[PDB]
Amino acid sequence: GDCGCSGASSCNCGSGCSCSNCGSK
Repeated sequence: GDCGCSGASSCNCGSGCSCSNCGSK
């Protein structure tokens, strides 16, 4: 639920998150 993404509006979805910044490797 967003919580670690310093970008993507905090989109740390990790899984669903698409963009790389949204959740690097």
